[PDB]
Amino acid sequence: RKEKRKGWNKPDAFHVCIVSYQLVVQDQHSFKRKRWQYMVLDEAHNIKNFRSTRWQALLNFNTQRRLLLTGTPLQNNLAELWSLLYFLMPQTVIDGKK
Amino acid sequence: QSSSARAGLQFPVGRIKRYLKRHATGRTRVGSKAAIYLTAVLEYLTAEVLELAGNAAKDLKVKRITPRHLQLAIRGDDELDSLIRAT
Amino acid sequence: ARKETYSSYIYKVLKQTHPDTGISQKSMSILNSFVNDIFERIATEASKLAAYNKKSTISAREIQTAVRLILPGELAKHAVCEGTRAVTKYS
Amino acid sequence: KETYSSYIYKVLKQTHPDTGISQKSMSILNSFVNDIFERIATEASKLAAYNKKSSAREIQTAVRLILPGELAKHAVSEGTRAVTKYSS
Amino acid sequence: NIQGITKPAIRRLARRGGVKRISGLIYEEVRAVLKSFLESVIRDSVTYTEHAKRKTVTSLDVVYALKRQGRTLYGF
Amino acid sequence: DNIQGITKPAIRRLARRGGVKRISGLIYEEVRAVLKSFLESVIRDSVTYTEHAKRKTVTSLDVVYALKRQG
Amino acid sequence: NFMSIVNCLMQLRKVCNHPNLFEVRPILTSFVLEHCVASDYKDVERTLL
Amino acid sequence: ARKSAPSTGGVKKPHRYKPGTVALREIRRFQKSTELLIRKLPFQRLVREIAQDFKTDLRFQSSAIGALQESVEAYLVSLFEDTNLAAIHAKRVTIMPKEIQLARRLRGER
Amino acid sequence: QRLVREIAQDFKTDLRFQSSAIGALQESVEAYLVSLFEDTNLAAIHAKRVTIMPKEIQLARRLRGE
Amino acid sequence: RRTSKRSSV
Amino acid sequence: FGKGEESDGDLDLDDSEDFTVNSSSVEGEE
Amino acid sequence: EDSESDMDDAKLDALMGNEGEEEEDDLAEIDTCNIITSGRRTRGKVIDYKKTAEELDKKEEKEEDDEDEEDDDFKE
Amino acid sequence: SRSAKAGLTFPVGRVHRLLRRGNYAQRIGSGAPVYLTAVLEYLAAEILELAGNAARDNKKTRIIPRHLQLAIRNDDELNKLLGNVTIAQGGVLPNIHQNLLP
DNA sequence: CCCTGGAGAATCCCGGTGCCGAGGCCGCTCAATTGGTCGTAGACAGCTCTAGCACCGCTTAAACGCACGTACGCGCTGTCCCCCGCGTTTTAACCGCCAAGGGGATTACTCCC
Ligand SMILES: [Mg+2]
Repeated sequence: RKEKRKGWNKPDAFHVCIVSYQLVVQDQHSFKRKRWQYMVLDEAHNIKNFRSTRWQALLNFNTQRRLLLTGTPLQNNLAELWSLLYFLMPQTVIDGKK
Repeated sequence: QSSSARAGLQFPVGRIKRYLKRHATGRTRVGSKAAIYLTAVLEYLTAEVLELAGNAAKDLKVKRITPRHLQLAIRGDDELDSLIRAT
Repeated sequence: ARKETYSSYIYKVLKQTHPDTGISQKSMSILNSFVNDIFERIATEASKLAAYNKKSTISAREIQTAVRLILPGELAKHAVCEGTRAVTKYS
Repeated sequence: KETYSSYIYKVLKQTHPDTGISQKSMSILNSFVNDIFERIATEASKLAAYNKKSSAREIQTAVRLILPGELAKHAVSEGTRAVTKYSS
Repeated sequence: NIQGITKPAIRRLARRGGVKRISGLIYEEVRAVLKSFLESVIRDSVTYTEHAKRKTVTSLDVVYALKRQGRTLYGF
Repeated sequence: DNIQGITKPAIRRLARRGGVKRISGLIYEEVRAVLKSFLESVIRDSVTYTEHAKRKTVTSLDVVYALKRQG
Repeated sequence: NFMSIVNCLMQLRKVCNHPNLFEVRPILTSFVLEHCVASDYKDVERTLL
Repeated sequence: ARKSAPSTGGVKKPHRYKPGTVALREIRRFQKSTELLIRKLPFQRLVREIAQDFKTDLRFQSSAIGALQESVEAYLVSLFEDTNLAAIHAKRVTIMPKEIQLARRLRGER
Repeated sequence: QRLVREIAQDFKTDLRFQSSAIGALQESVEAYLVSLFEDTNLAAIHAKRVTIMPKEIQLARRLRGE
Repeated sequence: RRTSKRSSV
Repeated sequence: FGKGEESDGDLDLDDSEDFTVNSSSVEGEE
Repeated sequence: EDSESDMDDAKLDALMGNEGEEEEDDLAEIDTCNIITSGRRTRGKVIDYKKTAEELDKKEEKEEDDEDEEDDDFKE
Repeated sequence: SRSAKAGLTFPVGRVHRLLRRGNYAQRIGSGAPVYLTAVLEYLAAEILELAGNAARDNKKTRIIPRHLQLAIRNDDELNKLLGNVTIAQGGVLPNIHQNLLP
């Protein structure tokens, strides 16, 4: 990981970084330092509970637009769609009053 | 009767009560049963060391207990040596 | 003035144990100094332990716990044996 | 639950006001304060046990007995200042 | 558990202790003495846990045991 | 400045009665220095006890208390 | 055995496994007792002879 | 290269480092370390596995186990310093039980 | 006697020296020197050499908490 | 002892 | 946190049940 | 002077038991801890005269007779 | 309160109440309620100065406990008057021998 | 062989982003010294007391140096054991999954006002 990140900070040496669902949990310190124009969450059924550690880890990522992809949107839990809308909502800004 | 005689021992409790009241800390005080137990323990240890030193003197055919006999008894009973090194 | 110490009592204890043998001068001074040190250590430990337990109920259990925690097993156990018997005889 | 947190902050502002603190340092300094106090008091009491006794001089002489002279002179000076201020 | 402090843990503790080379027959005796020390301190801790027969052991108990054991500790 | 006046043959005899097959002058000097340091480090508490004893003459109680404090 | 969140887990293991995992039939062999009757009887006969 | 990789593998190359310099750099990096080192969960496991002998239902607290860990971790380090000084006092830069027993019999074990 | 006089009267003059706490000093220093000498001897024989060299007693006293 | 190594350090 | 000092205060027979750390369980689970 | 000391001890033997809420030991007490081995009062053992000392340290005219005479025999 | 009357920062009324509750002796002179407080403020003030310069040494505005250990371990007098206490977040001062390093 | 280039890179210190932290603000809240007395006990004279200071001065026994003379720590040497770092392999907690209790209450019921 360090060798890969060696040629990652200064130049535009890449556009897409292939990262798994669990890698971001331990590497969040290096991930959050970099602003990402776009991210995709394929198989959105992986994360469904708001109290989940992945939810807290990925909620506060700095970006502009978000998109989640799933094989099928979940049912039996309206909280799932509510949390999806929340993850498409985020209002946190620099001023903190928008 | 006297409380010391009531305990069926020799050591007097009142002296330890007086010397332990000094250790009272304001709202914290001590009881008589604690002093009685302390007197029992002190009488036990003094009887044990006296018996050991008297036997050592009898080995030396001396009718008077010698501090060298005391230290020899301490050496023989390693618990006493460990205690005296700890205290 | 007047001085207070355990001459007659320790002599009586020895007479009960070894009536023929007595106690010499510096041997008595050594015994008195050691017994005073033991008493002061037990009393200080009991006071600080009662303060640690944040309760002003100082029983024979304070002195007992002191005897356990400042003295090895043999003398402490035998002392607690004779003290238990003496206390239950008094009580 | 009278602690020394306000006093510790005051002495911080007195010595190095610009310097901040951790979240566990105050416990260390409070332990220093009270444990030094109780050990010094115990040495003073054990020293006064021999002499018949039934203040400033006792505390000062207990400080001078064991605590180093380099600190003992300052301790005596500040104690004299404190007692004079109290009498003032 | 005998193998609590494992071999790499003892090795890095020794390296933190500033030793050039650490031989392979030195950790057993060190483990024995530290187990003896741990047994002593836990015995004392359980003794003063029954000072008021408290059903829980806290930092006060262990700091008591260590402060009367001669190896004083700080940071609290 | 009598502290340097301690007779070296005293240390020579002490070493001879103590043994050792090689006792150089370095050993004598170092044992003398550590003995002087220990004597100073005990007489300091002795004289402080005398000062906090309301007395100005050395008596056995002062040294007894000093050795009890020092162990 | 109040808890039951996995009380159906052993039933599922039973259904899928078909006790070839819970307990398989072993290679049967007799007892291997080793004390022997003549363990403490050679000394007497040797002394007698 | 084990399998499909970024072109040709084997970039690790034979780059073995001789001891001494590596030992010096690792002790230098270890000395500045100030936090806990050994795993705490096996420590609490063992301390609970060696507490029921006196009595069960004793229970514990995080402050307790932390304080015992601090006591055991901050005591054997001075022992390590003493053993190392006794070792390099003699012509033995490596550690053997001789100097550790020496340290035990000069630090007053009893 | 002259050693204790020179180390006691320097800090504060007018220090009367009673016979008490004089032989006690001799006994105390004798016991201390005996203990230290035994420690140095055992440290030396640990190094497989009967001779004494300064860092031996230096380390011994360091382990004495000096 | 008035100053010793109290101010130079 | 509800300590055991109340039992000691009410009955002087046994005052050992003075301080507890998890008996109240407020200190750990409230 | 032992008579007045004994009278003072007897008088003080009753003041300390009524110094507030004591209720010592709940009128009960644990029996002999571990096992009973104190005997009647002591162990009743002696020591020998010969190299038994050299056996003892392997198992682990004081101050001259003028000072032996100097220590006066205590009289009650 | 007591601080203004004594003219001293650290409170002494609570400290004097603790001393009175201590009952270390029958004769407890109450004329100096702040003497021990005075000596402890002096000690803690010099300790704070040492810790502050140590923290400013490594561009650390906040005092790391390692800085406190360095401050209390860099002086001969401080280690002499207490040297048997193991502070949390340890780490001895760097040292090296003439034989380990060229 | 000393010296020069040639590269991995520790360290420096700066970024660069995320957060939690000392203390102020509101709330109040527990005791220190005034205010005085009760007694008490520790230093001001008084008497004394007791062996320490220093003295007397031979007299063995520390001071105290020196030649024989050899013992072994250390200088070197050879002789030679297993610490240590690169590449592998086997535990290990942790994030969830699943679903049947958890539990104070107040808000329909019915019994109290
Ligand atoms: Mg999909």
